[PDB]
Amino acid sequence: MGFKVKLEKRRNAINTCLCIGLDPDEKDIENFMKNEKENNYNNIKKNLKEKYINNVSIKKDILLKAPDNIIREEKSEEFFYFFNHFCFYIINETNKYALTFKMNFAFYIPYGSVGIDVLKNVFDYLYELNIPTILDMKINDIGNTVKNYRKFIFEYLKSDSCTVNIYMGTNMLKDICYDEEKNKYYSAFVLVKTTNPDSAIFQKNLSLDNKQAYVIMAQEALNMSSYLNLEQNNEFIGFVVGANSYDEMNYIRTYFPNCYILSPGIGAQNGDLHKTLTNGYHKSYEKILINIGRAITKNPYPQKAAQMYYDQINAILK
Amino acid sequence: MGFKVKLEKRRNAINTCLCIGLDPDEKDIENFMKNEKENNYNNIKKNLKEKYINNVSIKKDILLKAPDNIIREEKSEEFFYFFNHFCFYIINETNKYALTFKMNFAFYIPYGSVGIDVLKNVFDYLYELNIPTILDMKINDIGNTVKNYRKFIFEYLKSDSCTVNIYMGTNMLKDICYDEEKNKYYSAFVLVKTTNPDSAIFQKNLSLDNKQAYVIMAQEALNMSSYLNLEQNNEFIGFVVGANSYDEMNYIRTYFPNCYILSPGIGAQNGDLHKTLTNGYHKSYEKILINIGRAITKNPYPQKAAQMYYDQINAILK
Ligand SMILES: COc1ccc(C(=O)CCC(=O)O)c(O)c1
Ligand SMILES: COc1ccc(C(=O)CCC(=O)O)c(O)c1
Repeated sequence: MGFKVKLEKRRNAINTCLCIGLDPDEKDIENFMKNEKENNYNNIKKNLKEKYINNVSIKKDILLKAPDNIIREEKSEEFFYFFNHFCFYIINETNKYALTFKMNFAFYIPYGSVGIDVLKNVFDYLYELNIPTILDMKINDIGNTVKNYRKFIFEYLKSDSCTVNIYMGTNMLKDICYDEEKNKYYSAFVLVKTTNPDSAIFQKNLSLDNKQAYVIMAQEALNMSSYLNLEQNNEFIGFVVGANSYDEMNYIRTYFPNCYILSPGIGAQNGDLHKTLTNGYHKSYEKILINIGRAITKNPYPQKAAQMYYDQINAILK
Repeated sequence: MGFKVKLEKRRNAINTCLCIGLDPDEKDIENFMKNEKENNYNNIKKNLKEKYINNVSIKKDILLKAPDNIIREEKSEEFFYFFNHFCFYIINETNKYALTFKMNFAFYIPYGSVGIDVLKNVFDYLYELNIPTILDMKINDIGNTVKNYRKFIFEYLKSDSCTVNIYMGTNMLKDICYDEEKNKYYSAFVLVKTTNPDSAIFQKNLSLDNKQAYVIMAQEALNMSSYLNLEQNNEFIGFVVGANSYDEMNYIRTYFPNCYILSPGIGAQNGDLHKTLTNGYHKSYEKILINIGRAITKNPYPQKAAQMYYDQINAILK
């Protein structure tokens, strides 16, 4: 059922709000392939034995084959196989620490269709482990058009949420968060403050009445969720606020109690995790997701790294 | 070469600024297939005679497969077949009238990888035709992440340009419009004024120094075009300005002569073409692109709809 119900009952099960990012780059794949080839396909063998690997839908005939795919012909299909197995490897090594997983679309698109097949299988894999999902795609377009992203994200990947950029207009969120022909509803996180070093330039130097753009936008987003029947239908519109923007985090949390927040920036940006950004927030702590990607995924022991953050988080939660 | 120079050359060769939108939805593909499954594969037989379809890189064998279906092997590939053949038919029927084709990424993703194969084949076919290309994808993210879009768009599809949403910042363009490790420069059109009903909330009501958002945004974009050194390299950052934004079109062509503007909104939105759009913001006219999508591709006779619009735009260019 609904995502609000999926976040609470999950954080009940595992007691954190760590969100693990899975953004594999060319180097992550090329390197997992090297290690696997020089270690008799170790983690792939692990992968290939996990229970719910059968629940993926794209190219099972190649994915679930044992690795005599080196040059037992099947040359062309190598990249597919290791890209996907790498993703499986990180999910398997870390899912016991993660409330949600956030996959950023841009990492899956630059080789063409092969990465979309990987992104599809990764989303099936998470679905079946019934683990909350986010696609970080910052979608934005006109309505007839944006419904294509909705078909992509919630029907095909079957994702539980997505990031959206609302600069074109708050109205786009109507053909993102609701399908009428289906009568289904869906959740989203709108960009409020992002972690890029020049983000102030528009989300701050721009204002409507001595209010900064991010507040207006935040205010706009949350009035659109109220306008749709999402809270009621167990879905939400929430906010992306970067981990390095502390003042703004304390602003949003007080002047918007009960909102869902998704917070990127800890690790490869770091700054202070235990500033007014994780703390200041509490009950139903699924409402403040701390995204960590590369500090886990580029760590030689992703399991270790995941626990490290799961415990730091599970300490500051007091 | 470089995009400006490609733009100039075609503009002399064909005397227009018509940009044709290639956004095929599901009704388009099914309808294309039924008419052909009726009219004896008339238009597909014509695609099969075209020089460049022998150059396409994904599923040549399928795509070139005997005009009919002869109800053989593939049912797996029927949707791919008729999607790609619909796009080739539009291009074939309309290309002599187009200064540029714009493809909207959204229409090519919601079926998973199959439509990314189509889109790839469509950019390959356009590349071989040497016809100016825009991917309308409205990309945005942080720098490390956004290089993946630049890869997809400029290396993988070999597009000439794309649409970008700069709301997060201007810094992202260093990683879109510029590739240092290849020392390549690429062109883009940033969102300035968009055609969705509520497009003013942020675009017009936000401000700094009594200037509206879309004026700072357009200014700052151009400040990065100068920082990146893109003109010197025959490339640019330009502006998306909705056809129905009469006043603002006038304003930007006034305060930023020589800028490159992309204008969508004619046909499947109202109102018309002269009405200020093309004359508000006239120049040396590859700099004012008039995008027309559905009113060409959803018309029974696309070549004729193309011609008719091409006639209108030329007439208006005095
Ligand atoms: C889930 O994907 C991510 C995304 C970002 C980070 C950072 O910490 C870097 C953020 C910045 O440098 O602005 C990460 O570790 C994983
Ligand atoms: C790119 O080709 C297109 C695609 C879609 C439309 C619309 O349906 C309305 C556009 C709007 O409301 O701004 C169009 O006029 C042209």
